[PDB]
Amino acid sequence: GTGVLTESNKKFLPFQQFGRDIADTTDAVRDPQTLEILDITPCSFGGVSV
Amino acid sequence: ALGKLQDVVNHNAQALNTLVKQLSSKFGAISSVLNDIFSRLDPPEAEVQIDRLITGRLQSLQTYVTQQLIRAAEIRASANLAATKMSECVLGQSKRVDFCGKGYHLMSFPQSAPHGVVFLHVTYVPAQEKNFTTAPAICHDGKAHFPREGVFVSNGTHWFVTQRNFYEPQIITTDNTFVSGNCDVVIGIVNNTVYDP
Amino acid sequence: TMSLGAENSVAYSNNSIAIPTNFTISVTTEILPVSMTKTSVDCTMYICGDSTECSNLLLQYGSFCTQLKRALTGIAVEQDKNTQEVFAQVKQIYKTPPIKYFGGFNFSQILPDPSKPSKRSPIEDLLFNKVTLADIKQYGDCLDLICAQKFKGLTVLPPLLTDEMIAQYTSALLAGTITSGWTFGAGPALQIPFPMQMAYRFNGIGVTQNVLYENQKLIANQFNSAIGKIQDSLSSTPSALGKLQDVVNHNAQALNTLVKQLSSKFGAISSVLNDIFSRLDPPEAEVQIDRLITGRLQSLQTYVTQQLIRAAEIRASANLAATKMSECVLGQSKRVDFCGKGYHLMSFPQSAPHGVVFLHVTYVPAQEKNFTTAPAICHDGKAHFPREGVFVSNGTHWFVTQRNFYEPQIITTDNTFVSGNCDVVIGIVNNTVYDP
Amino acid sequence: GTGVLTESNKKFLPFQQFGRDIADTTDAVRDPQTLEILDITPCSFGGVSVITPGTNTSNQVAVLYQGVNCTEVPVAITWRVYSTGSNVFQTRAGCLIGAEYVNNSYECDIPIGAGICASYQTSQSIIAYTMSLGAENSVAYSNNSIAIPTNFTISVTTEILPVSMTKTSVDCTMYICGD
Amino acid sequence: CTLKSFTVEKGIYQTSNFRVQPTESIVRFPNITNLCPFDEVFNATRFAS
Ligand SMILES: *[C@@H]1O[C@H](CO)[C@@H](O[C@@H]2O[C@H](CO)[C@@H](O)[C@H](O)[C@H]2NC(C)=O)[C@H](O)[C@H]1NC(C)=O
Ligand SMILES: *[C@@H]1O[C@H](CO)[C@@H](O[C@@H]2O[C@H](CO)[C@@H](O)[C@H](O)[C@H]2NC(C)=O)[C@H](O)[C@H]1NC(C)=O
Ligand SMILES: *[C@@H]1O[C@H](CO)[C@@H](O[C@@H]2O[C@H](CO)[C@@H](O)[C@H](O)[C@H]2NC(C)=O)[C@H](O)[C@H]1NC(C)=O
Ligand SMILES: *[C@@H]1O[C@H](CO)[C@@H](O[C@@H]2O[C@H](CO)[C@@H](O)[C@H](O)[C@H]2NC(C)=O)[C@H](O)[C@H]1NC(C)=O
Ligand SMILES: *[C@@H]1O[C@H](CO)[C@@H](O[C@@H]2O[C@H](CO)[C@@H](O)[C@H](O)[C@H]2NC(C)=O)[C@H](O)[C@H]1NC(C)=O
Ligand SMILES: *[C@@H]1O[C@H](CO)[C@@H](O[C@@H]2O[C@H](CO)[C@@H](O)[C@H](O)[C@H]2NC(C)=O)[C@H](O)[C@H]1NC(C)=O
Ligand SMILES: *[C@@H]1O[C@H](CO)[C@@H](O[C@@H]2O[C@H](CO)[C@@H](O)[C@H](O)[C@H]2NC(C)=O)[C@H](O)[C@H]1NC(C)=O
Ligand SMILES: *[C@@H]1O[C@H](CO)[C@@H](O[C@@H]2O[C@H](CO)[C@@H](O)[C@H](O)[C@H]2NC(C)=O)[C@H](O)[C@H]1NC(C)=O
Ligand SMILES: *[C@@H]1O[C@H](CO)[C@@H](O[C@@H]2O[C@H](CO)[C@@H](O)[C@H](O)[C@H]2NC(C)=O)[C@H](O)[C@H]1NC(C)=O
Ligand SMILES: *[C@@H]1O[C@H](CO)[C@@H](O[C@@H]2O[C@H](CO)[C@@H](O)[C@H](O)[C@H]2NC(C)=O)[C@H](O)[C@H]1NC(C)=O
Ligand SMILES: *[C@@H]1O[C@H](CO)[C@@H](O)[C@H](O)[C@H]1NC(C)=O
Ligand SMILES: *[C@@H]1O[C@H](CO)[C@@H](O)[C@H](O)[C@H]1NC(C)=O
Ligand SMILES: *[C@@H]1O[C@H](CO)[C@@H](O)[C@H](O)[C@H]1NC(C)=O
Ligand SMILES: *[C@@H]1O[C@H](CO)[C@@H](O)[C@H](O)[C@H]1NC(C)=O
Ligand SMILES: *[C@@H]1O[C@H](CO)[C@@H](O)[C@H](O)[C@H]1NC(C)=O
Repeated sequence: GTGVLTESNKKFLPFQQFGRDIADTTDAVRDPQTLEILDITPCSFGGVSV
Repeated sequence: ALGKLQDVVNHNAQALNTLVKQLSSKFGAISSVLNDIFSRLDPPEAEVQIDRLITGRLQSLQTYVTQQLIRAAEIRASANLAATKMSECVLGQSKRVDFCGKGYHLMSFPQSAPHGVVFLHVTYVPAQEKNFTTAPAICHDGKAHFPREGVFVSNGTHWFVTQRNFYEPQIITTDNTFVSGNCDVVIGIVNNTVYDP
Repeated sequence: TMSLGAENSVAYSNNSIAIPTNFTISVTTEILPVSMTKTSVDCTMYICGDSTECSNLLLQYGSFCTQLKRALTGIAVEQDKNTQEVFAQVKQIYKTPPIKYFGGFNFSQILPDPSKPSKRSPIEDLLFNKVTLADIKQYGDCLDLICAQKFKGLTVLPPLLTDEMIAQYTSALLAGTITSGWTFGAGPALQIPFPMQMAYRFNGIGVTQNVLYENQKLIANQFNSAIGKIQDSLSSTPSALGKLQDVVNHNAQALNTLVKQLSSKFGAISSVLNDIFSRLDPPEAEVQIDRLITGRLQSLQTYVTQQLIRAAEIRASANLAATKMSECVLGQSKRVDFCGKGYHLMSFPQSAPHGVVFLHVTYVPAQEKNFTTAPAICHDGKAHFPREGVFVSNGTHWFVTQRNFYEPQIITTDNTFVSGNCDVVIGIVNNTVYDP
Repeated sequence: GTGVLTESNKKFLPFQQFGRDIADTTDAVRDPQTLEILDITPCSFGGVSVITPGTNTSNQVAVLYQGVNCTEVPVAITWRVYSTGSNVFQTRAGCLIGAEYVNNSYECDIPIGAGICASYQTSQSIIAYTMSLGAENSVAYSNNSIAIPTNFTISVTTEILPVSMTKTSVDCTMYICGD
Repeated sequence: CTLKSFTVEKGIYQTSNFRVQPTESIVRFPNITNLCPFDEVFNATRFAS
């Protein structure tokens, strides 16, 4: 996937690895090398009108 | 009573979440994640799986637009009615029955609301009715007399003329009643004296 | 090449005026659809019946069933609302007087008939039988066109208000109009003798209340005869009831179309689902089955989409019918052609299967006579203008009469208000204005 | 096929073995062992609807089985289907379980259908009642009787009409092919 | 479950469909009697070499 990555403030249980939104798309994940919960959000988008 | 305005918000909201849930729908594919299909499938066979997902999303998009368009017409019909009520009721007195409030419409006052307009209809409601004895016309001097703009009324002894909506008894006068024809032709005629000022 | 209509030439001049000398009371019928059959469809067993495998793909395919059930439910709820707004205008149920004399006016045809089992008017019973060709809680055969729908799941939900309850509403509306006229609609019902009420309505159309009173018997005979002609006109097979019949035909055609789409392969090897699951292997079955579900789903979506569009049309008709209920039946309406043709006197509502039939009593002028007219009359140097009539010349003496019926009156100071001078106005004719 | 099987009154020609009705489903089949014709109707099916006063107002509920005879549905047949002791009312809409039919007529609260409505009333329980059209008023028509109001009241009534819906836009590409 | 909410408001809601399940299975004999003569071929007095 493609997005911007920041540290996730969501408390994340030890057995839990993946977080999903209402649409069930993955929004949070733990880094493989060191378990670090990171929120994934889409890169900035916006409609343009002339 | 603002539920009608509330329903409009609920329908637009609920349909919007519906499109979101349709994203998770498989549509006969291997996964609902497009990137997963690309990684898990080589380009030739991937086209078959992606196409099934593409129409599934496309059909959901087509349905939502169709639902919105039908919903838009319903709101436009209400808006055209509301615009008519704006002109017919607020801007002037309307004789159309029950269009502007219940009963006789004195005036209407508009009040703004989120995604709607609230109408305050000031109406005249008659009350405290009292029964009376009435006659179609009064025979006084051999010529039948009809009430010009009122109704002939006696409480039991003396006949009077009053406006239809409100009880105000006036003595029978020549100015009060226009005279035409003779007494015999009209059925139900009642003898009384028509005073001349 | 079709004719637009008859060609008639009306002679226009400065001086010529036509004043009617007689009137014809005409009763016209207006038919408006009010509701459609409330249909609910079991999505799963429309898609596939006793197909345990198909339940897996249908669940996997999505929750499309929820919206279709919700969309159909919204239509069904709205349908019961439409009949409520049109019929339940009056909160108080009104009972017809035991005395049926109304000054010679005969209302037996439109009044409910106690002898008939259903508390319906003779016109209403005739209306039901004309439409009853299109219409089973026992389901004895089915545990027959109705079963062809429930065998597939297309089910008809009974209306919340039954016909008897609707008939009670119509009779209550009938009782209010005869006994109280317009008063019952706006506020508490006030009794008023019927000849006075019709005389009041005559003033609404611009005719003085006296004209009705001398011609009461003639009006009563005209009105009673006019009601009778409606019965045989409705008894004629070519009728406007097709509009009501179109609604049921539209519902039937849609229901049959869904049945055909079941037999429609949508490109499948076999229309029958059992053949798909049996002959082919589970891998090959899925490809053939998936194409079947997509085709079945599209037919359901088109039916719901088409039903929503048709439901909107009924809603527009229902709103128009409700407006006609309040504006015409409850009171006299000055909107031209809104209720019947010609000047509207009053309207009678009669319930119909899935609709309402409006009987509009209208005033139609007749037997017009030419006359010569002047805008104003000069008597003593000041122009006189008719207060509420028109200056009509008999050819020897001038007269003033009401503009919808010929009743010549001698010009008096009361008849004509004075204003201005004589020279300013064009076409003013010299005459004598009698002073009482 | 799957359904309840009964004898068939309708005759069959010698060559034809099974018969499909207007529904195009086989509604009558002749038994291969014994040439007698048998009528086949599917096992009884129907949709269920739940009448609830609301989660705030207790958890007592009543359930109506649409378009099904009361004797048709057994008390055994996921839910317990309440019990035969629970009041059973047969309506044109279907069979209703768990509500007391009463002869008193009240204004509708929950529309069951066919003139039947139910509400939570007290000892609070769900009761099904026949529609009350309204109060019955008889007005004395007469040759010479008229009524004229001696007073008036000014009333203010409110009408609420939707005017506009929320403007919405869709970025098609990210919905269909996201990222 | 159908409303997908813990709270439910006043009203009537369609929730599911109740169906009677089949009690047992039935398969039907065509009364076929076209039996093979292999038995008398098996019950043959002599067999070929
Ligand atoms: C019906 O007509 C009038 C209206 O009330 C009544 O006449 C009045 O009666 C009072 C009572 O003595 C007198 O003081 C007034 O001078 C009367 N007015 C006129 C114009 O005559 C009459 O009494 C009423 N009938 C009954 C039975 O009360
Ligand atoms: C009143 O009289 C005038 C004058 O004769 C009529 O005008 C003509 O009427 C005849 C027959 O009615 C028509 O054939 C002519 O075409 C009319 N003249 C013109 C110039 O068109 C008038 O019609 C009479 N009024 C009525 C109601 O018949
Ligand atoms: C109506 O009367 C007028 C006479 O005042 C005539 O109509 C026209 O009037 C203007 C102004 O007087 C003249 O210039 C025209 O020549 C008149 N036209 C005709 C055709 O006469 C006429 O007498 C009347 N209009 C009719 C009969 O249509
Ligand atoms: C106006 O009313 C009708 C036409 O609308 C006519 O009255 C007829 O009079 C004859 C003469 O006795 C009767 O035989 C008919 O029955 C009457 N008609 C009806 C419908 O009853 C006539 O043109 C006019 N009559 C009057 C009194 O003005
Ligand atoms: C109102 O009209 C109806 C219809 O003509 C009258 O009922 C008819 O009465 C006659 C004689 O009793 C019968 O021969 C007809 O069969 C009846 N017709 C119907 C449709 O019932 C009724 O008498 C009239 N009533 C008044 C008060 O005029
Ligand atoms: C105009 O109307 C008058 C009144 O109806 C008609 O003249 C009347 O004629 C009779 C005898 O023919 C007299 O007894 C009346 O006194 C006359 N009335 C008046 C007011 O003079 C006259 O015939 C009508 N004009 C036309 C052309 O028909
Ligand atoms: C109506 O009568 C008056 C008065 O008789 C007419 O006014 C004109 O006044 C002038 C000047 O005072 C005089 O020539 C006559 O008195 C009148 N002339 C004519 C030709 O009558 C007025 O014209 C008359 N109107 C009509 C339509 O005849
Ligand atoms: C005016 O006239 C009489 C006076 O009592 C009323 O007639 C009776 O009124 C009572 C109650 O108002 C009704 O229950 C009766 O049915 C009436 N009699 C008949 C024969 O129907 C009449 O109702 C009074 N009018 C009003 C508006 O109160
Ligand atoms: C109005 O009073 C009259 C009594 O004069 C009744 O109406 C009809 O009157 C005629 C002639 O007297 C009788 O032959 C009829 O039998 C009367 N009709 C009925 C139905 O009996 C009646 O009492 C009054 N009408 C009302 C109150 O509507
Ligand atoms: C008409 O209007 C109202 C009744 O709707 C009456 O006003 C009441 O009058 C009494 C005594 O005068 C007071 O105690 C109340 O407080 C008043 N109510 C209001 C809302 O002001 C009024 O008196 C009636 N008058 C007539 C003649 O009927
Ligand atoms: C690799 O990841 C594992 C745990 O995820 C752990 O051994 C360590 O964090 C990483 N190894 C090195 C050498 O960084
Ligand atoms: C009114 O009085 C006159 C004069 O006697 C009479 O001719 C007429 O019949 C009376 N009318 C009534 C309705 O009593
Ligand atoms: C239900 O079935 C019984 C007999 O099986 C019958 O008497 C009754 O009328 C049926 N109910 C309805 C509503 O048809
Ligand atoms: C809904 O629940 C709240 C909280 O228990 C309560 O205050 C309210 O009265 C309830 N509403 C109804 C209509 O019972
Ligand atoms: C109510 O009506 C039913 C039939 O409609 C009847 O069986 C019963 O006796 C009546 N009374 C009561 C109190 O239920």
